[PDB]
This record gives sequence, structure tokens and C-alpha cells, in this order.
Amino acid sequence: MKPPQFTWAQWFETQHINMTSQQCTNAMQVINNYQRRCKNQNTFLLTTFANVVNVCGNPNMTCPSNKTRKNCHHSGSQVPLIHCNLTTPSPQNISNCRYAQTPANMFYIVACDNRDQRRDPPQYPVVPVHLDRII
Ligand SMILES: Nc1ccn(Cc2cn([C@H]3[C@@H](O)[C@H](n4cnc5c(N)ncnc54)O[C@@H]3CO)nn2)c(=O)n1
Repeated sequence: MKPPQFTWAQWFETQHINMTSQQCTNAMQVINNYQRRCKNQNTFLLTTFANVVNVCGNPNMTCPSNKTRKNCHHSGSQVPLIHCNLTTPSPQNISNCRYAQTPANMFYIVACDNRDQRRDPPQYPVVPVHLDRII
């Protein structure tokens, strides 16, 4: 999925933090144009990248999606978020994909890892790399 110019942290930011429009159909064009497919579901967290990095500092927990991974972290508090769901596919013209939008206030669990040594900025040695669950 992930284009080669992005670190996993930059991809996380692109998929889940930088909602470029408050409208799902428009915001999703960015993700979809990058991955060359209309993503079926996607959550944007209405929080800051710095706040998610802080969540990486919360206690480690098992990742809901993988019982073998212990690099997950619970947000502690709820945040506002928007879930985008594909309503109108368009695999031969990605730009014509349309989405529904669902606002909610929920907890989240992220997986974090050490930053990309060559490409992530040194400011944040530990970065979110995957949104594992919304609760
Ligand atoms: N260019 C490429 C190269 C490979 N892939 C496959 C791929 C897809 N993923 C996603 C999850 O499998 C992976 N992931 C899930 N759980 C965890 C976890 N506990 N800790 C670190 N990461 C996790 O994070 C990625 C973000 O959703 N990772 N690799 C790709 O899509 N594009």
C-alpha cells in the first residue's frame, strides 16, 4: 500500500491525522491517489501528531489485531474522530470514489516503533506506525 517516499510514521500521519478536508470524499482522495485504490474504510483522529506521539509513551499493551505484538498503546482519553466508509467504488477512476462520514468520540490504540533512522526527523525517536483499533 504505502508509497516509497513515506516512512511508516509519515504514512500514519497521512492516513489518520492530516485530514485535508472535513469531507470524507475529498479527504480520501489523498490516501487513494497515493495507494492507487479506493480504501474501503478509514479513520481520521481529530488530534495532533504530537498527541499521538505522547500516546506512544503510555503503558505497553497487547495489540488487539495481533496477540504476538506488545508495541501497542491506549490513548487514555477519548478523542473526536471521523470514520470514512466507501459508498461508491470507482477502481478505473479513483477520483470518483465517494464516501460516507461518521463522527464519533472514541478511544484509540496505536502501535509505535522507533523512527526511521534516515528519514524521520530526530525530534521524535518513537512514532506511531499503525492504527490498530478504535473503541
Ligand atoms: N510499501 C509497502 C510495504 C509493505 N506493506 C505491507 C504492510 C502493511 N502494513 C500495515 C500493518 O500490517 C502494520 N502493523 C500492524 N500491526 C502492527 C504493529 N503492531 N506494529 C507495527 N506495524 C503494524 O502497520 C502498517 C500500517 O497499517 N505494514 N506493512 C505495504 O502495505 N506497503
